[PDB]
Amino acid sequence: SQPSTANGGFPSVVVTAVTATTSISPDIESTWKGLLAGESGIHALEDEFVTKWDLAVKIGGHLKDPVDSHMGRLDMRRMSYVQRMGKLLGGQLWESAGSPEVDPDRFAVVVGTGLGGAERIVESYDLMNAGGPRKVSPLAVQMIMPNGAAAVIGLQLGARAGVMTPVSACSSGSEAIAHAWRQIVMGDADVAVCGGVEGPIEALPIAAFSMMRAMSTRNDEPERASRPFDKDRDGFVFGEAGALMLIETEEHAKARGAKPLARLLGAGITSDAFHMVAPAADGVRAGRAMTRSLELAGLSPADIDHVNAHGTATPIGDAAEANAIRVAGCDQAAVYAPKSALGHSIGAVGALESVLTVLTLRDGVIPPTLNYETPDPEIDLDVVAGEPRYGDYRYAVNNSFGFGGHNVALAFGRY
Amino acid sequence: SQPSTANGGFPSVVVTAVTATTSISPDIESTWKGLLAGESGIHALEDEFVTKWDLAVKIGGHLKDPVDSHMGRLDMRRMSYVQRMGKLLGGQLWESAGSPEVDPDRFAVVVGTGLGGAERIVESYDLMNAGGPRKVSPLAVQMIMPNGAAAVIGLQLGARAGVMTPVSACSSGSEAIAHAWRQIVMGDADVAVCGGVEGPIEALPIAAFSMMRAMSTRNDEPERASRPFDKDRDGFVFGEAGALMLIETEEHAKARGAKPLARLLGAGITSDAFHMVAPAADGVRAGRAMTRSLELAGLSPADIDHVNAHGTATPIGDAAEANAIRVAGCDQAAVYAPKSALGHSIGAVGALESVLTVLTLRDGVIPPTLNYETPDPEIDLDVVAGEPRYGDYRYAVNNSFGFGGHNVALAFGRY
Ligand SMILES: C=C/C(C)=C\[C@@]1(C)SC(=O)C(C(C)=O)=C1O
Ligand SMILES: C=C/C(C)=C\[C@@]1(C)SC(=O)C(C(C)=O)=C1O
Ligand SMILES: [K+]
Ligand SMILES: [K+]
Repeated sequence: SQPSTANGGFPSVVVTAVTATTSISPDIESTWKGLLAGESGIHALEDEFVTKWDLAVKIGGHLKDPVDSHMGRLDMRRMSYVQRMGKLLGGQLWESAGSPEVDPDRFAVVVGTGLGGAERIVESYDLMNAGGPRKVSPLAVQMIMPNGAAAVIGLQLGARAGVMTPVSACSSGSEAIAHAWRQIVMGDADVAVCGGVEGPIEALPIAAFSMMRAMSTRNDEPERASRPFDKDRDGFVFGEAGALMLIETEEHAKARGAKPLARLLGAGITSDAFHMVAPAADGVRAGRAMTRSLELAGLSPADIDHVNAHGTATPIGDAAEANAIRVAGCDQAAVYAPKSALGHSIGAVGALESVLTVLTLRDGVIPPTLNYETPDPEIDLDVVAGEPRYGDYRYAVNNSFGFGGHNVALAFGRY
Repeated sequence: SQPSTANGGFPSVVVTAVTATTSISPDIESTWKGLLAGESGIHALEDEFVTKWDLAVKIGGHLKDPVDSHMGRLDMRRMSYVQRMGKLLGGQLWESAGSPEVDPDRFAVVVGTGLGGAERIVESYDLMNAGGPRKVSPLAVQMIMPNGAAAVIGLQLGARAGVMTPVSACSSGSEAIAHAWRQIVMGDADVAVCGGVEGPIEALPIAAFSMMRAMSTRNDEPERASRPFDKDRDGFVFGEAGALMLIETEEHAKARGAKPLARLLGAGITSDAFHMVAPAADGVRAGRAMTRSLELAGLSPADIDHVNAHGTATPIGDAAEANAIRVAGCDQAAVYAPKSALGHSIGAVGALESVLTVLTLRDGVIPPTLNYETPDPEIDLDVVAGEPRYGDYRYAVNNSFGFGGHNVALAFGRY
């Protein structure tokens, strides 16, 4: 028999703590209460660099509580922003998990980003123009690196069973959590800290994605811009975030008296080999990843109650995902596109949305997909809209796809 | 029983093709013949930016055959350098594997880098200063990304079972190959293309590593600078490279009539949680990764004949590795530090050195570690030096460690 979670071939893995900072709240429990009240993180961009560059996009959500508010001049000298966000979230996640003393040699860290410390390279380059190679920080390598954040958290928490950084543009945060899962079921660790961090809303990425025609420009009503699955959607809206979760074996969780929030049952990674930035319209490979996660969970499509959609709000993006969900045999599920309230955060967002899936399972509730007012004839999904939807959600799949054609599906269970 | 390669718990995985470009040759078979004749890739740096910045480091090895010699104005417009190197090596690796038609849905790509397309971000930033957000390429995202190269190869070769990019500074190229291995033994793929690419010798990384005191400055004799394990070593020397290998199940290899070069038996990833850039002196976690690879191979330390050392040539770097190899129970093995001839290449080097391990097993030979003239009292390793050493090499472990304290060991068998 092929090994699976449900058949006992893989060990039971549970999520036992979660932390996130978003454009609604620095607290995750508060982000959840806000979503269920239909708040939006997205507003008009105040940043003077909008009128400076005369940008087509004039909306997005900054974190409600800026990372650097929790950062002194020391932290500022040795870390990139994404490292700074890493330290913050690590610190908080441990604190919430009752600050346990684990075995360092059974402890992994997996954290993705879209980009890592890119601000720091202009910085090191400008310093060297001004005053030479000696004006460049010894420190620079380890701010500079894309494994920077994972390194910082691993060091800070004392993780000795591997510190990994997968990168896959928009799905990095889910991929991280998949690999942490792989790392645990393969015997390599008993506990893992996983997720994604990502930097703030800057001019350049706005310009780059704008030029793709990927970005909403409904500037007249910022909260109404992000319309995943809606007939009238016009692209994605940026929304700052970072999210980590603590996953451990059920044995281990039971052993230290920690009530699980949910179970992580399986994970599927596949790729499109279609196009450098656009998803395969047929949605076959993305659907395949949904299947893989079920194969490994030990589940059939009939068990999936809820799908936390990637839902970026682009015309082709959502059409593709819709096809994928059919292909996976999952269109009879209640769908949520959190990106309609929280926007899109590249490396972090997959992780944040995995946190949301877990909360959905714990609380038996799906927040409304905001701005869902006209069903797309071509989509035909059961998209949760209007108010929150309470329901008997036993199993859920979190989708995460990213430019390059990268597909990550995480299958989760109610505990 | 815990699953292992040797006990049949994991499927037999073989390396069936290899390709690399290095500072000795664009051909790998030629790099191998050159090493065994004790050639060095390292020379005086001709690049005018040395006298410009008055750099302490005036040596390193550029590729013998510049990637962009194989690149036209199209390729130059849509890809970062690391993507360009990716396309080249992918193209060649397939060609050598007899250009087989595989099942796209059983086919993965795992390729690490240290940095990815960093040149491109100054480029996009400078273009936007000159002429606005509209002067920024739609294309920019997918040059910019650190998954850029893996994406390009996956697309070019048609890999539909995942395209992954691990980053862990200096060990990315080995980590990639570990995960490709994990991807295959876990049922997710039957064949995988894996390795690492990395950009050329630039001013900034020279400055950053110089400021660490990590870099040799034996400028008077460029070929004699890189002295891994030698009493007189003074740091690492840069040496450009990129390397991929094709790994598949033995079943699959047999099925298409492809003679294997070697077997990939297992892989161990662990982390130091010691320091942001320096390795743990005790070498316990690095040694642990060596052990993990043997646990999964189904081997004992007594089976390891050859260790392809990370051997960067830094005082603390090598001392640490020496401790790790004792800890793993492997100090009775013949050791090779290819970095003494080929230098260090951050994201690529782990992959190149894994290619070298495979060739060592196929050809029953270890090239001489160059510049090994005075054994360090504190090291006590059997370092191959002087001429090549022919021997009965049944199993070998390739070590790869990187800043952040990342440890990757790959265990390989003779076929
Ligand atoms: C396989 C999926 C690919 C290549 C792209 C997606 C759907 S993911 C994403 O985040 C996004 C946008 C527009 O941001 C996409 O258009
Ligand atoms: C766990 C290993 C760490 C943190 C560092 C090493 C030994 S790896 C490497 O490539 C290197 C140098 C100086 O380049 C190191 O000093
Ligand atoms: K999602
Ligand atoms: K090595």
